[PDB]
Amino acid sequence: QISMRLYSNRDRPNHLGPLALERLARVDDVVAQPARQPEDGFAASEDSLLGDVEEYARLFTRFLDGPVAPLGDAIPDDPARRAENLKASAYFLDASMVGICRLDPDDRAGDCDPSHTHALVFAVQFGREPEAGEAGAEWIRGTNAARTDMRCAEIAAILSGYVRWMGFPARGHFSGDAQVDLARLAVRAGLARVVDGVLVAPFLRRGFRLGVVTTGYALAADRPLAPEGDLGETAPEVMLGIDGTRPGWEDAEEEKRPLHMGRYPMETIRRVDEPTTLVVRQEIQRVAKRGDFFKRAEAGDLGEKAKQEKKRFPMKHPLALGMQPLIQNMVPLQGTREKLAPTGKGGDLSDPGRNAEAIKALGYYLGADFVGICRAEPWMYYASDEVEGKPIEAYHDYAVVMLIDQGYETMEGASGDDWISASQSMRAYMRGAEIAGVMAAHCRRMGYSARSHSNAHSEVIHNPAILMAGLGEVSRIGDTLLNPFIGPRSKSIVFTTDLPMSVDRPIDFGLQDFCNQCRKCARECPCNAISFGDKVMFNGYEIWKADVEKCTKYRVTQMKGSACGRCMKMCPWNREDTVEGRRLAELSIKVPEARAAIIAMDDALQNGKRNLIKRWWFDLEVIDGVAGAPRMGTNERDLSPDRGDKIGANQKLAMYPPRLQPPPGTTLDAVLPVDRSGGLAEYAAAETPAAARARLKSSA
Ligand code: B12
Ligand SMILES: O=C(O)c1ccc(O)c(Br)c1
Ligand code: SF4
Ligand code: SF4
Ligand code: NA
Repeated sequence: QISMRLYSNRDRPNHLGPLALERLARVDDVVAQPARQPEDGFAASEDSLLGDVEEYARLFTRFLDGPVAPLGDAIPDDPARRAENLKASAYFLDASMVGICRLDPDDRAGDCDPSHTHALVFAVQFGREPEAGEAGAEWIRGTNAARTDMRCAEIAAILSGYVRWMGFPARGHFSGDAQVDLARLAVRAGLARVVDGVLVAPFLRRGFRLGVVTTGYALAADRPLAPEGDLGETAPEVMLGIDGTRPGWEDAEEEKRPLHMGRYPMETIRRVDEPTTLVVRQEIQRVAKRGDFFKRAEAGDLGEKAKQEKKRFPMKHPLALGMQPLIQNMVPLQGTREKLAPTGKGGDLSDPGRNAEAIKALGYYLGADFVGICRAEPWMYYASDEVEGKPIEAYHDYAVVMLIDQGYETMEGASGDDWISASQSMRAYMRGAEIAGVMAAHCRRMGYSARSHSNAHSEVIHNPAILMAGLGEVSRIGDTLLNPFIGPRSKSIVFTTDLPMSVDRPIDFGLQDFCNQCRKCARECPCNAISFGDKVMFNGYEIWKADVEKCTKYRVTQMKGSACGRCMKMCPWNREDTVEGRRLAELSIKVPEARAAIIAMDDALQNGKRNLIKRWWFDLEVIDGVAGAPRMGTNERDLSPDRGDKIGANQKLAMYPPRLQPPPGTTLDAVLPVDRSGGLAEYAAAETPAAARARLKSSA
């Protein structure tokens, strides 16, 4: 695979994006002319996704405008900084291309707010579609504009809400609900030119759709593209992406892989029938959802401060607040548990192997980074819900598991526990829930029960589904599985369904031996919650059990950031998507003799250091509905020194298997103070995986 960037973007600020837009011919003004956005080249049937992406577009539309917070005294004045931060925000949310332009009278003369002076214009590129005759082509053909419009409305809604929380009135616009001329503003903002009355954007050869945020929050404006002639898209500096931008050949190369195979070469990873760590199904107890340690925090199980902060701790930052409406209001759409009657829509559904390819292709078309399929085994479902305490049924046969990359470049400039951490969680959560909600809907359209499991509402535990779907291995981080290509830098989304699909197999890329020689995540955890010792048996399976009490307490309670994810950032597998980055992963997998060296040089080269160029976000904590400067400061952590050579023997963590959890049926209205002394003793008594294998063998 030769599409990886040759050159690093480590010195490229995020407001510049992944495309070398700063190398295109531009001029101060251009004469406006009629233009429409690109459209599909075919129509969509009743077999098609179309109805579902339109529903979610309509849902996001109700968050294009909303309440405006009081103006604090911490919002930077400089329009240039405002421009970069908002541009970077849009790229964070996966805009393909971003620009800014000034609104003039003719725009404010419509239903648009008359106090609006500037427009943030962004484009999202059409998704890749299955080739004719491929599995799922009928589900997708003709849905690209609506599909891309949904994504635009999403981003517009988040960004508009983001500015509104900084105290500035703002309004999102897209084809489905726009008060301004979208095409006209895209040309003025320098994203596109006009060919035969249709917009044409450089680099976005697949087509695109637009979104816009109009606001009185003043921004530095960009300049339109040179109206005629070659823009320089194929100049040598741009073709090779010398500044760390998308190579000029990557599109043509990527488009040679079948869409259902995803972008990362998972087909090259070794497969095994059973996971690389022991799983003893007959010994795995199901856990009350009330045993979720956030649910425990919420009920008072972890003290009053954890209970107080449980609601706000991930919403301290205005960007995450812009995502909350979408997150919470997608929940009522997650799907059904009852059996459905196959409706005859969706084409030929008799080949489970073709069904899996269509589902994977469908996920990648919608924005997933990884798709895997496994059976939703009953021990993967929670025993009981946390609100009413009623039993949860194992109501679906299959689990579709998708990984959303949390974002390398943002995490590179962060501490892992500063004011953007929860925003990296919530973005991946918001994006996965959207994609999974759309896919479950389509399954239900075809007459196959399906329900998604999101951050706001899940009835399965994602982890074992990530394992069985072959998307990660057990890693030292504990409650996080590690993928060979994006390491631990992910949020998973799962949706269960009865749609017959061929399942994937667990993967084996050598991580057990690698984590056995590595301690970086454990060394860098601010509250020492990650284990330095051997794997233990836990509720019937082998795992590195982190101390989930200490982690929960720190994420909900620490006041120099919003939550934490520092362990993802520090892991050596958290790497840039470069030629040398992939090769370091390749070597880690194929050359065991080189692992110790890679683990050491990761420190010697100061990997994990904060890259100040990538720190694009504002430090804003919302207190009493008003964004202000962080009341207590901001985490700015740097590489830490070794703990003892004896820390694996001395560190003592608490574990909470079902025995030390709220029993099935317990609700949030009961309180069960965390029995830490019992969790410490429990951990000391945990069977070692070696003893479990001996014990199982004696009944084989
Ligand atoms: C609440 C919660 C936490 C809590 C508490 C978890 C807990 N154990 O109580 C803390 C602990 C606060 C937490 C921490 C983080 N977690 Co969290 N956690 C959750 C959440 C929402 C609940 C887990 C749960 O069901 N209850 C707790 C009970 C079931 O815990 P348990 O009995 O000890 O079992 C745990 C593990 O043993 C594992 N597991 C259970 N059965 C089996 C069986 C096998 C064979 C294996 C291998 C594993 C496994 O799953 C449980 C995860 O907590 C899930 C989301 C979800 N719906 O699953 C994620 C989730 C697992 N965590 C996730 C992440 C990303 C994080 C963080 C990195 C935060 C961040 N910035 O992203 C940190 C890392 C923590 C670490 N050191 O590993 C991701 C992991 C994805 C992945 N790639 O593996 C999840 C899946 C959310 C998601 N949608 O992606 N979060
Ligand atoms: O319930 C919450 O507040 C919550 C749930 C999931 C999650 O990843 C985070 Br961060 C917070
Ligand atoms: S284990 Fe928890 S507290 Fe420690 S670095 Fe990871 S997210 Fe932060
Ligand atoms: S930091 Fe090292 S030990 Fe921790 S998960 Fe990553 S590779 Fe494994
Ligand atoms: Na790293």
